[PDB]
Amino acid sequence: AVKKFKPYTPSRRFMTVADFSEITKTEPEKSLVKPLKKTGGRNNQGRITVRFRGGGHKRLYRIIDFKRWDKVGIPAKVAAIEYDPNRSARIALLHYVDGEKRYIIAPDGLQVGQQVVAGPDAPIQVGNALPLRFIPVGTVVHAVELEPKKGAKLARAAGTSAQIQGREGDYVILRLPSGELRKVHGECYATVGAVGNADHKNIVLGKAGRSRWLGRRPHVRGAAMNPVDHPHGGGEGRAPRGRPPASPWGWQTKGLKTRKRRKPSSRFIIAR
Amino acid sequence: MKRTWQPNRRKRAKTHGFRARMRTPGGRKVLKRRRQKGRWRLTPAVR
RNA sequence: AGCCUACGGGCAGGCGCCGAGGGUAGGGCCCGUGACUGGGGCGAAGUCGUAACAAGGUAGCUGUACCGGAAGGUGCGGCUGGA
RNA sequence: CGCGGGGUGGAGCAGCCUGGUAGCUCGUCGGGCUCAUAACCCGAAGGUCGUCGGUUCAAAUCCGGCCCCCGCAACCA
RNA sequence: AAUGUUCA
RNA sequence: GAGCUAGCCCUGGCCAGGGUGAAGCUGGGGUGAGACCCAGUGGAGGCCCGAACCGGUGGGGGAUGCAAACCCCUCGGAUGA
RNA sequence: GAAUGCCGGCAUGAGUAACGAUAAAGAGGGUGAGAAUCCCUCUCGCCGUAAGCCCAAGGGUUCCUACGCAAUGGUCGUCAGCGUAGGGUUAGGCGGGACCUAAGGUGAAGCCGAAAGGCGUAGCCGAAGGGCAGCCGGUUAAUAUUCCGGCCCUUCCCGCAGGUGCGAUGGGGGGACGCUCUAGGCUAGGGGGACCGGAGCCAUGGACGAGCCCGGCCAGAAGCGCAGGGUGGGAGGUAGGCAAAUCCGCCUCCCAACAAGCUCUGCGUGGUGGGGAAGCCCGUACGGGUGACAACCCCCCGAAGCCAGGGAGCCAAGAAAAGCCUCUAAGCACAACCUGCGGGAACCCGUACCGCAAACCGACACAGGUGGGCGGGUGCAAGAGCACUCAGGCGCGCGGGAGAACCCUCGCCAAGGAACUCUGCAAGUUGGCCCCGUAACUUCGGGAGAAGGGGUGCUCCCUGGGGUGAUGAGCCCCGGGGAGCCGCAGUGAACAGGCUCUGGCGACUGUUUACCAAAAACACAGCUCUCUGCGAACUCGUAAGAGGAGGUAUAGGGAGCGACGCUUGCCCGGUGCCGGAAGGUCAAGGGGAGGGGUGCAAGCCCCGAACCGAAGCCCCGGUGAACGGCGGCCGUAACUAUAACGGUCCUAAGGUAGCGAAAUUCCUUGUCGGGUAAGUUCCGACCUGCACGAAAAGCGUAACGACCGGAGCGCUGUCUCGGCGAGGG
RNA sequence: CGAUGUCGGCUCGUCGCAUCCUGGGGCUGAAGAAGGUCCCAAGGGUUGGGCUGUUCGCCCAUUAAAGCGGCACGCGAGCUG
Ligand SMILES: [Mg+2]
Ligand SMILES: [Mg+2]
Ligand SMILES: [Mg+2]
Ligand SMILES: [Mg+2]
Ligand SMILES: [Mg+2]
Ligand SMILES: [Mg+2]
Ligand SMILES: [Mg+2]
Ligand SMILES: [Mg+2]
Ligand SMILES: [Mg+2]
Ligand SMILES: [Mg+2]
Ligand SMILES: [Mg+2]
Ligand SMILES: [Mg+2]
Ligand SMILES: [Mg+2]
Ligand SMILES: [Mg+2]
Ligand SMILES: [Mg+2]
Ligand SMILES: [Mg+2]
Ligand SMILES: [Mg+2]
Ligand SMILES: [Mg+2]
Ligand SMILES: [Mg+2]
Ligand SMILES: [Mg+2]
Ligand SMILES: [Mg+2]
Ligand SMILES: [Mg+2]
Ligand SMILES: [Mg+2]
Ligand SMILES: [Mg+2]
Ligand SMILES: [Mg+2]
Ligand SMILES: [Mg+2]
Ligand SMILES: [Mg+2]
Ligand SMILES: [Mg+2]
Ligand SMILES: [Mg+2]
Ligand SMILES: [Mg+2]
Ligand SMILES: [Mg+2]
Ligand SMILES: [Mg+2]
Ligand SMILES: [Mg+2]
Ligand SMILES: [Mg+2]
Ligand SMILES: [Mg+2]
Ligand SMILES: [Mg+2]
Ligand SMILES: [Mg+2]
Ligand SMILES: [Mg+2]
Ligand SMILES: [Mg+2]
Ligand SMILES: [Mg+2]
Ligand SMILES: [Mg+2]
Ligand SMILES: [Mg+2]
Ligand SMILES: [Mg+2]
Ligand SMILES: [Mg+2]
Ligand SMILES: [Mg+2]
Ligand SMILES: [Mg+2]
Ligand SMILES: [Mg+2]
Ligand SMILES: [Mg+2]
Ligand SMILES: [Mg+2]
Ligand SMILES: [Mg+2]
Ligand SMILES: [Mg+2]
Ligand SMILES: [Mg+2]
Ligand SMILES: [Mg+2]
Ligand SMILES: [Mg+2]
Ligand SMILES: [Mg+2]
Ligand SMILES: [Mg+2]
Ligand SMILES: [Mg+2]
Ligand SMILES: [Mg+2]
Ligand SMILES: [Mg+2]
Ligand SMILES: [Mg+2]
Ligand SMILES: [Mg+2]
Ligand SMILES: [Mg+2]
Ligand SMILES: [Mg+2]
Ligand SMILES: [Mg+2]
Ligand SMILES: [Mg+2]
Ligand SMILES: [Mg+2]
Ligand SMILES: [Mg+2]
Ligand SMILES: [Mg+2]
Ligand SMILES: [Mg+2]
Ligand SMILES: [Mg+2]
Ligand SMILES: [Mg+2]
Ligand SMILES: [Mg+2]
Ligand SMILES: [Mg+2]
Ligand SMILES: [Mg+2]
Ligand SMILES: [Mg+2]
Ligand SMILES: [Mg+2]
Ligand SMILES: [Mg+2]
Ligand SMILES: [Mg+2]
Ligand SMILES: [Mg+2]
Ligand SMILES: [Mg+2]
Ligand SMILES: [Mg+2]
Ligand SMILES: [Mg+2]
Ligand SMILES: [Mg+2]
Ligand SMILES: [Mg+2]
Ligand SMILES: [Mg+2]
Ligand SMILES: [Mg+2]
Ligand SMILES: [Mg+2]
Ligand SMILES: [Mg+2]
Ligand SMILES: [Mg+2]
Ligand SMILES: [Mg+2]
Ligand SMILES: [Mg+2]
Ligand SMILES: [Mg+2]
Ligand SMILES: [Mg+2]
Ligand SMILES: [Mg+2]
Ligand SMILES: [Mg+2]
Ligand SMILES: [Mg+2]
Ligand SMILES: [Mg+2]
Ligand SMILES: [Mg+2]
Ligand SMILES: [Mg+2]
Ligand SMILES: [Mg+2]
Ligand SMILES: [Mg+2]
Ligand SMILES: [Mg+2]
Ligand SMILES: [Mg+2]
Ligand SMILES: [Mg+2]
Ligand SMILES: [Mg+2]
Ligand SMILES: [Mg+2]
Ligand SMILES: [Mg+2]
Ligand SMILES: [Mg+2]
Ligand SMILES: [Mg+2]
Ligand SMILES: [Mg+2]
Ligand SMILES: [Mg+2]
Ligand SMILES: [Mg+2]
Ligand SMILES: [Mg+2]
Ligand SMILES: [Mg+2]
Ligand SMILES: [Mg+2]
Ligand SMILES: [Mg+2]
Ligand SMILES: [Mg+2]
Ligand SMILES: [Mg+2]
Ligand SMILES: [Mg+2]
Ligand SMILES: [Mg+2]
Ligand SMILES: [Mg+2]
Ligand SMILES: [Mg+2]
Ligand SMILES: [Mg+2]
Ligand SMILES: [Mg+2]
Ligand SMILES: [Mg+2]
Ligand SMILES: [Mg+2]
Ligand SMILES: [Mg+2]
Ligand SMILES: [Mg+2]
Ligand SMILES: [Mg+2]
Ligand SMILES: [Mg+2]
Ligand SMILES: [Mg+2]
Ligand SMILES: [Mg+2]
Ligand SMILES: [Mg+2]
Ligand SMILES: [Mg+2]
Ligand SMILES: [Mg+2]
Ligand SMILES: [Mg+2]
Ligand SMILES: [Mg+2]
Ligand SMILES: [Mg+2]
Ligand SMILES: [Mg+2]
Ligand SMILES: [Mg+2]
Ligand SMILES: [Mg+2]
Ligand SMILES: [Mg+2]
Ligand SMILES: [Mg+2]
Ligand SMILES: [Mg+2]
Ligand SMILES: [Mg+2]
Ligand SMILES: [Mg+2]
Ligand SMILES: [Mg+2]
Ligand SMILES: [Mg+2]
Ligand SMILES: [Mg+2]
Ligand SMILES: [Mg+2]
Ligand SMILES: [Mg+2]
Ligand SMILES: [Mg+2]
Ligand SMILES: [Mg+2]
Ligand SMILES: [Mg+2]
Ligand SMILES: [Mg+2]
Ligand SMILES: [Mg+2]
Ligand SMILES: [Mg+2]
Ligand SMILES: [Mg+2]
Ligand SMILES: [Mg+2]
Ligand SMILES: [Mg+2]
Ligand SMILES: [Mg+2]
Ligand SMILES: [Mg+2]
Ligand SMILES: [Mg+2]
Ligand SMILES: [Mg+2]
Ligand SMILES: [Mg+2]
Ligand SMILES: [Mg+2]
Ligand SMILES: [Mg+2]
Ligand SMILES: [Mg+2]
Ligand SMILES: [Mg+2]
Ligand SMILES: [Mg+2]
Ligand SMILES: [Mg+2]
Ligand SMILES: [Mg+2]
Ligand SMILES: [Mg+2]
Ligand SMILES: [Mg+2]
Ligand SMILES: [Mg+2]
Ligand SMILES: [Mg+2]
Ligand SMILES: [Mg+2]
Ligand SMILES: [Mg+2]
Ligand SMILES: [Mg+2]
Ligand SMILES: [Mg+2]
Ligand SMILES: [Mg+2]
Ligand SMILES: [Mg+2]
Ligand SMILES: [Mg+2]
Ligand SMILES: [Mg+2]
Ligand SMILES: [Mg+2]
Ligand SMILES: [Mg+2]
Ligand SMILES: [Mg+2]
Ligand SMILES: [Mg+2]
Ligand SMILES: [Mg+2]
Ligand SMILES: [Mg+2]
Ligand SMILES: [Mg+2]
Ligand SMILES: [Mg+2]
Ligand SMILES: [Mg+2]
Repeated sequence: AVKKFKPYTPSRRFMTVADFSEITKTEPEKSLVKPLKKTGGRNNQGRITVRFRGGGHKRLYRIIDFKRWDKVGIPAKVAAIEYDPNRSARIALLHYVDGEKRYIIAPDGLQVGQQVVAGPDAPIQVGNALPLRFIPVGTVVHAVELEPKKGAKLARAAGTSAQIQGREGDYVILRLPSGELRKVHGECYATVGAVGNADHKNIVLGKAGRSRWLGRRPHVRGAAMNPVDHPHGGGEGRAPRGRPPASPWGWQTKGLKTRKRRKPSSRFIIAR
Repeated sequence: MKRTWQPNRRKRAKTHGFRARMRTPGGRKVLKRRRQKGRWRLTPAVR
């Protein structure tokens, strides 16, 4: 239900806004254990590391429950679907029968007023978390942990999802969103189902102002610089790079792989 | 137009203050040299 | 401010609305013409190739899509106006 | 004017570097196949090597001088 | 495994 | 040495006055149900004209100047990067 | 005797330029030795969303008063922001600190680093932010929300009096938050008034009249009244709020669903306190007295301000901690906490003055720059614009003459209107509001203020809506209709688009070379390639560590192209990148065939070939939205001409689509056609592209542009071709 | 080279003659007019536009003529850029 605008002014006929119908009447956030002061910054102690960062609207970091093994066997009731400006996906407010209030990365199809649980039993239903060794092979899963007892770290973006291909001893083969086949331990929890907000890929920023609102500064091309500032820079009008394309630091940016060859995690990867 | 000197008691006392000099070896050597030379004002006068 | 034959009237005259036409400006239809360009019809004996009619020597035709000096070729699907 | 590459049968290319013998394709001529042409098959002719010289016993081949053709360069104020 | 100028 | 300047961080402030009338709502129309069409309502946008404000397009003057970047006329933006 | 030598002094230009905005001065009197320049008075000119008031930064004696003018003041100066001396800045309520946290800084624990030192959860510091109890008048020459007067508050400490289990830096709530648009009632502010209060006035032809002119408020506890914000109330169970709670949270019933009720603001009213014009008389450098027993009332407009944490829409999703309430634990229930009343205690710093400027920043009394609040009245539709003008403040610290050239700024002009010139550069036309009326084209929004027009003042009469008013008079907004008057001219002055046609480039709003370039350059949404499995890739750092990111392939880094429509062809021979457990080579190392130097000797010391030896290179493949490249010579068609066609050489392949004398074309003002009287420019075509061409993108495209080129219309001193006048020199 | 500002235009001229015109003259294949060529002569005059930065040049309408050249390819302490 992607929202479109009329061409009453330029940069609007193409501007696109995501559908906010899934967001229930819960515009304000929660507290006691919820958004904390988010320290916005574009650099480390001193100089800038990640270039072209800054500006952007002010935000509050919604603390999410990535390690859902803290309340094993305890049910929960989905009471709301909120907006998180720090993530591409939607968050969900949970009210455990136990008494706590934590946010889970709202998966796709998860509606308000639904029971959810995490643990060994944990019936196979959208939103439930189980160890990978318990989930049936061929089911879509998200929020997978890399190593056990380290929190959810894989397939947690808008619309992303992983699939179980098979088991091997204490490890299970997972088809990550990038198509890479990975061996993940069986004790790593993972929330079954997709993530949702698949329309996030169809959104169109429209104008540069929307990019500035998101905190993305105008990226300057290397060819539009000087040789002191970039390897492609310099030369007379529109030089065709005159050399293999490279980054401002020298390393090439066209097919040059940069993964550490001698890595202990190499014997766990099967695909690209 | 706007010139380079825009007085500020706060900035002047924090950037050229006596405590700031003692915090770094550079400022310490600055005070050392000024003492050796016999300066009447080892640090900028701030009221 | 005039003239009158019956004058709380008329005439001449003055002002106003409309008003043919002229001017200004901008649209709509049609007609002629225009360097150049597109394909078309016709034109006894010009060049290149063989597409089709006999399984025309790759069955032919067709809608579409792409490519090719050119007929045309190929892909997808359809037809018997073929076996 | 300058720099470097080429002038070879009728057409297009080698052969030059390391001198002795000029080959490839097309084309032309004669004869085959066809009813006739093309295609194809069998034989053969065809070259003052741009020219003027000199080095050698000897020059397409090596060295000079001119006649053409091809490309590059002709900037600074 | 191509082709057969024009009219009768 | 970032009391100028460039960028970023935290915290505050400012932007007179006019227009254009997007979405959405309500009613009516339409259909088997819709799409959709009319009004009325509604006030969106790096929207429009134009002050404060931020600039610096073209001309003139200034040239041991008012000024080691100025003054006059004109000009761009002016709820947004 | 020279070095554009150094330091100092004095010459020249020279009594020349200038004397710092063209807002403006004139006169009488006084002081004084000396007044254009100091003081007073009268006339005149200027500002007035300021050139007027109030804070903040900065400045530091500049403020007041007395006595002075050698120097500072662009002249004088009796004057001063200058010298000498004296005086002057009063706080529990204003601001900051004995309160809080943010960026950030620091930093016990801890980590890192040759040393210096770097990082770092807790805590600490860290302020126009949070929290927090004062309003109105009088006084000095100089201080006031500080002193005084009135009224009203806040902390503590000690007591009594009544209640409750009190009780923590601990748990919970709360504090607490975006942008835009708005509702109801108020208040600030302002307009009017036949009502009220006033010293006075009849001028010059008329006016004793609802005549003229001035003024008709401020604050104010409880108690009221009017708006408005917050807030559901009980009974059970509970595993969570890192110990425990009656508190919070989660379930299950019963009543509210409402502001009904509790508190909490704002505003009127209120015991009472204060102020009170214009004019005249005075002596000031200025204020005093009277005016006064002042009166202190009624309408209308009305905020951007208040009730505030109000409401609604939207996406980009909008600080923390303390104060505050509540809950319980240690310990203690002789303690303690809440309320009322008494008595008592309440510190440290600033307070003068300038403060859009002569006191700050610019070496200067510099036409420059400098944050926040108030910023009135009338009219022009509106308004912080414009013109004039309250309050208030100035005439800019050299003047007096004259009426040349010439210069700046400004006005007007016969006839012609771009003939000027690189170009209509400049200047001129137009110009606001209301109503008609608007084309090709298009992304259906636009283009559109298209273009081109008409009305615009004043008077009289008739008539329709509202708002405050009781369904009414008035008062304030909006209209409509008909008669008439004047002038050359009715947004009668000031503020206020010239317009169209057609190309190049760029999609567009934006950004940049402060101090010569604002663009076709950069950026931009969007497309594509590539890398990156999370201790990610990349980046800063020797490291620790941090950013990425408290993000996870719809995410993040790099690169190119730059909306959008249609597209983006061939070559992997070379370079790069990617994939290849084969093979060649390949250093340290293993390894010892064999040899050497010394010893009488065991020995010790050297070299040292086979063979095993990674990366890398060679080798084998892929990959162009990777770096790059994408032919030559001949002949041919039944008029010529050209070549659909063929031959041959080479290459890795031999530029297709779409454009083309173009931001690209040397020859070149190529050749035709159009605009013109005439056109090296411009526009449309031809194609012979020296030397376009497909993401250093190609061909187009509505809209957009202080970009660049051409044309036309309207208009004009640009010009023929000058002339006159105004002010500043 | 411890500086001689270099194109073109505007303003201001001035000079040379081997003269565009006007004045005088001689031949002519000069009947006359109108021409051709040559000699003497500069006193004076030698237009306005379109294109281009132009000098130059090509056109438009004329003219008695629409001359050539020097003066730092005259002239920027005169201007334009
Ligand atoms: Mg809390
Ligand atoms: Mg830090
Ligand atoms: Mg630091
Ligand atoms: Mg870019
Ligand atoms: Mg550059
Ligand atoms: Mg640098
Ligand atoms: Mg650098
Ligand atoms: Mg480089
Ligand atoms: Mg450069
Ligand atoms: Mg180039
Ligand atoms: Mg380059
Ligand atoms: Mg009668
Ligand atoms: Mg056939
Ligand atoms: Mg067939
Ligand atoms: Mg066939
Ligand atoms: Mg094919
Ligand atoms: Mg088929
Ligand atoms: Mg050859
Ligand atoms: Mg050869
Ligand atoms: Mg034969
Ligand atoms: Mg040079
Ligand atoms: Mg050079
Ligand atoms: Mg044939
Ligand atoms: Mg700064
Ligand atoms: Mg700063
Ligand atoms: Mg508005
Ligand atoms: Mg509507
Ligand atoms: Mg609006
Ligand atoms: Mg705007
Ligand atoms: Mg605009
Ligand atoms: Mg504007
Ligand atoms: Mg303001
Ligand atoms: Mg500024
Ligand atoms: Mg700028
Ligand atoms: Mg300017
Ligand atoms: Mg410009
Ligand atoms: Mg200028
Ligand atoms: Mg000058
Ligand atoms: Mg404009
Ligand atoms: Mg604007
Ligand atoms: Mg000497
Ligand atoms: Mg000397
Ligand atoms: Mg000198
Ligand atoms: Mg000298
Ligand atoms: Mg002298
Ligand atoms: Mg004199
Ligand atoms: Mg002189
Ligand atoms: Mg003089
Ligand atoms: Mg003078
Ligand atoms: Mg002055
Ligand atoms: Mg006297
Ligand atoms: Mg301050
Ligand atoms: Mg101060
Ligand atoms: Mg003093
Ligand atoms: Mg004084
Ligand atoms: Mg005195
Ligand atoms: Mg003096
Ligand atoms: Mg003295
Ligand atoms: Mg003096
Ligand atoms: Mg001075
Ligand atoms: Mg005296
Ligand atoms: Mg003094
Ligand atoms: Mg104390
Ligand atoms: Mg504090
Ligand atoms: Mg604290
Ligand atoms: Mg603190
Ligand atoms: Mg901190
Ligand atoms: Mg140490
Ligand atoms: Mg540190
Ligand atoms: Mg810290
Ligand atoms: Mg403190
Ligand atoms: Mg504070
Ligand atoms: Mg505060
Ligand atoms: Mg206070
Ligand atoms: Mg005072
Ligand atoms: Mg007071
Ligand atoms: Mg008091
Ligand atoms: Mg208690
Ligand atoms: Mg307490
Ligand atoms: Mg009032
Ligand atoms: Mg009144
Ligand atoms: Mg009265
Ligand atoms: Mg009288
Ligand atoms: Mg009041
Ligand atoms: Mg309850
Ligand atoms: Mg507990
Ligand atoms: Mg209610
Ligand atoms: Mg009151
Ligand atoms: Mg009250
Ligand atoms: Mg009084
Ligand atoms: Mg008085
Ligand atoms: Mg609200
Ligand atoms: Mg909090
Ligand atoms: Mg604390
Ligand atoms: Mg409370
Ligand atoms: Mg103390
Ligand atoms: Mg004071
Ligand atoms: Mg004060
Ligand atoms: Mg101010
Ligand atoms: Mg000043
Ligand atoms: Mg100053
Ligand atoms: Mg000073
Ligand atoms: Mg000073
Ligand atoms: Mg002055
Ligand atoms: Mg100014
Ligand atoms: Mg300002
Ligand atoms: Mg106002
Ligand atoms: Mg006003
Ligand atoms: Mg009027
Ligand atoms: Mg008004
Ligand atoms: Mg107006
Ligand atoms: Mg205001
Ligand atoms: Mg004004
Ligand atoms: Mg006054
Ligand atoms: Mg005239
Ligand atoms: Mg006239
Ligand atoms: Mg005209
Ligand atoms: Mg002209
Ligand atoms: Mg013209
Ligand atoms: Mg001319
Ligand atoms: Mg021109
Ligand atoms: Mg032009
Ligand atoms: Mg102009
Ligand atoms: Mg006018
Ligand atoms: Mg238009
Ligand atoms: Mg147009
Ligand atoms: Mg329209
Ligand atoms: Mg109009
Ligand atoms: Mg009138
Ligand atoms: Mg009212
Ligand atoms: Mg009413
Ligand atoms: Mg009229
Ligand atoms: Mg106007
Ligand atoms: Mg144009
Ligand atoms: Mg062009
Ligand atoms: Mg642009
Ligand atoms: Mg384009
Ligand atoms: Mg722009
Ligand atoms: Mg610049
Ligand atoms: Mg510069
Ligand atoms: Mg400029
Ligand atoms: Mg610009
Ligand atoms: Mg695109
Ligand atoms: Mg660093
Ligand atoms: Mg490093
Ligand atoms: Mg990190
Ligand atoms: Mg992070
Ligand atoms: Mg990416
Ligand atoms: Mg990216
Ligand atoms: Mg580009
Ligand atoms: Mg299109
Ligand atoms: Mg390509
Ligand atoms: Mg290749
Ligand atoms: Mg390769
Ligand atoms: Mg290969
Ligand atoms: Mg490799
Ligand atoms: Mg070895
Ligand atoms: Mg060894
Ligand atoms: Mg190897
Ligand atoms: Mg022929
Ligand atoms: Mg061929
Ligand atoms: Mg091709
Ligand atoms: Mg062409
Ligand atoms: Mg070209
Ligand atoms: Mg023509
Ligand atoms: Mg032409
Ligand atoms: Mg053309
Ligand atoms: Mg190109
Ligand atoms: Mg390319
Ligand atoms: Mg482009
Ligand atoms: Mg194009
Ligand atoms: Mg266009
Ligand atoms: Mg522009
Ligand atoms: Mg355009
Ligand atoms: Mg003139
Ligand atoms: Mg004159
Ligand atoms: Mg004058
Ligand atoms: Mg020189
Ligand atoms: Mg010299
Ligand atoms: Mg002569
Ligand atoms: Mg003659
Ligand atoms: Mg004669
Ligand atoms: Mg004759
Ligand atoms: Mg003669
Ligand atoms: Mg020349
Ligand atoms: Mg001459
Ligand atoms: Mg010359
Ligand atoms: Mg010259
Ligand atoms: Mg000059
Ligand atoms: Mg010049
Ligand atoms: Mg000179
Ligand atoms: Mg130039
Ligand atoms: Mg210029």
